[PDB]
Amino acid sequence: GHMMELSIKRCDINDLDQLVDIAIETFVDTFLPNNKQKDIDQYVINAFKSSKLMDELHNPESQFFFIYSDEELAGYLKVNVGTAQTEDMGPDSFEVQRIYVRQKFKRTGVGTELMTRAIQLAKRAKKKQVWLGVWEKNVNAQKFYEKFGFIKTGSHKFLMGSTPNHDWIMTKQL
Repeated sequence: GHMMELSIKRCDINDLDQLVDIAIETFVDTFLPNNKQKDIDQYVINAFKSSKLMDELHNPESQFFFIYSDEELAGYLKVNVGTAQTEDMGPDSFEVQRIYVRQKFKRTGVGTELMTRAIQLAKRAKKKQVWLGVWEKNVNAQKFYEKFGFIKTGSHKFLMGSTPNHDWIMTKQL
């Protein structure tokens, strides 16, 4: 096609099947390098169940976004505010809970566009900081967030099957 620009969309319940599919695909791709598929499966079978993501799609303090590259789905983003945050960071905070780019679109600026939009949304929502959890072994993501001015401010355990994983908490104030 002739569409070089990326386009953003807010997901609705008719995107559920597509959301489930990309959520699983990108999660496995991210964690399979250093986690067993058996452990990834147990995380997926609870977090990305269709009924589970349906309720999250109905949470008005959360929002899912799809990003398209020449009319093909290239990644997705989930943000939380208020009581939808996975940690109680308070009324002035804005969580990026999920931010993923499909493999075939990596290294083409899709992730930077998603995060740039996430920060725009936080500003419009009058929030004072953006925060997120990043696996301590996902050094590429760490460097990605660091170029946006995120800084490690703590940690948080992340259970994947029977294996305890450790997320960094990274924060960008503004």
